[PDB]
Amino acid sequence: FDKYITVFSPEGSLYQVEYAFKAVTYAGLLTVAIRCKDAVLVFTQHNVPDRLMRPDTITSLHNINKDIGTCITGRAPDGKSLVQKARQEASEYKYRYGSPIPVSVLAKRVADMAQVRTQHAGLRLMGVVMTFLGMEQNDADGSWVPQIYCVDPAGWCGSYHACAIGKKQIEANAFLEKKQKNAPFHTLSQKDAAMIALAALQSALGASLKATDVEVGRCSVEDHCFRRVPDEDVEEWLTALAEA
Amino acid sequence: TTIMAVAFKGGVVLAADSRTSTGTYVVNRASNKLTKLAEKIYCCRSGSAADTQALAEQTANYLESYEIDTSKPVNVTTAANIFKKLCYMNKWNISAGIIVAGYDPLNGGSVYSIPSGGSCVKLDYALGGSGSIFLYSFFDANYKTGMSKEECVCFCQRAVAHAYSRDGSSGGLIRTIALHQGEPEDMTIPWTKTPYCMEKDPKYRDLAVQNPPFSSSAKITVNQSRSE
Repeated sequence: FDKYITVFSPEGSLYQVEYAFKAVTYAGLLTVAIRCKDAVLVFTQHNVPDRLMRPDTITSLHNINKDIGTCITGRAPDGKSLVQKARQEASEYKYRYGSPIPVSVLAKRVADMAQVRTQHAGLRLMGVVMTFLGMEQNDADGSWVPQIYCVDPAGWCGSYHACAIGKKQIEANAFLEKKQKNAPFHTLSQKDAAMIALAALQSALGASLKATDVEVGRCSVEDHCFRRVPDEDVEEWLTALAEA
Repeated sequence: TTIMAVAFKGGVVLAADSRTSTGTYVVNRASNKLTKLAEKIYCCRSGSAADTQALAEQTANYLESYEIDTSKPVNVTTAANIFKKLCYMNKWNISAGIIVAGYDPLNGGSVYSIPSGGSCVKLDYALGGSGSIFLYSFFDANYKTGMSKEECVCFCQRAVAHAYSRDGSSGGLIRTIALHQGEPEDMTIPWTKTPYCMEKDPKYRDLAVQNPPFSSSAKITVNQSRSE
């Protein structure tokens, strides 16, 4: 009777939340984000199983506004619903305060949208993890710092140095843990962080990647906008890794 | 106010004076009446500043949302229609005269007038504000099609200056902006480098003879300058 709505089990656990987390792996895709010295990068799987699909229409990356990007992991159309509410939230925030929403605050508002469906009954939870990416300004010196936030179906919002989400996340997160020990991610070049992220994918998926298999987005100190990385710049990372 | 926009091949120029006034007294001598709506769409505001600031802000909010959805730069006609509708729905509650102009790849440079009452007309140039009524004849007499960007900036600066020299309600700086496939170019000309004023025009240097001396002749010559 607790397996079907937002009530506590006798061990204080919420079952619909746990199952919404399974929806996330059910979708079969892996995403890796990573924050280096001057930038934040996100590397998701671009699966086009069907030879007849228009591959530039399949995407997990979206802009929330000029300066914030997302990567959806999990049940895809639940993803796009949250992209639309995030866009609405961003737009209301800007009209009310007159400045663009910071990525930290955006993520917290989307987390609150999730939490509310964990506590009211009758609306299904969104079976996604939303990873938000963007640059945030510090109050002190006015420098811009790259962020990564993830929100999950429980309404949890946390910031990361790097994180894998999706099928085989456990194996990929361990690979990133190992490679954290050599040097902190915040001291790395874009190229050096990329080689780590791409090899996290290759380790976990058990394959070799071409540029067509991943889509990649990027925010950097140089250009604050969230933008896709063109296929050539990713071939040069994958080439650098096959070598070393 | 004196606002205007002009089309040239490839783009538009928008121009404006810099004065905000209560009627007789200038409360701001350095306003900015060229408001940004999207990367290559601007509007020129006339009328109540409170109203046109609120409608421009609102129009800009809508267009940024639309560009994220579509993932494409927005066309001028879209800006113009959104604004127009806001100007039409509120026509009884505001005092606003707007010009939307812009560059977009599909239709090049375009200019819409949206006067009081909320109509929307698509033109090759548009004039607005109190100072506009001094420029109709200027443009009829002196404006040409085919002007380059540089001719059009210069022509706009000279029109604004003609307007604001005769309109009590315009004055100050002349701001312009040029919008085309390249980067936006803004310019501000200080009143001390204005291309026209009556103070420096030689046909107004010598004073009218309103105050001739008490004389034994009906002949009129000069104003009396010193007591007898």
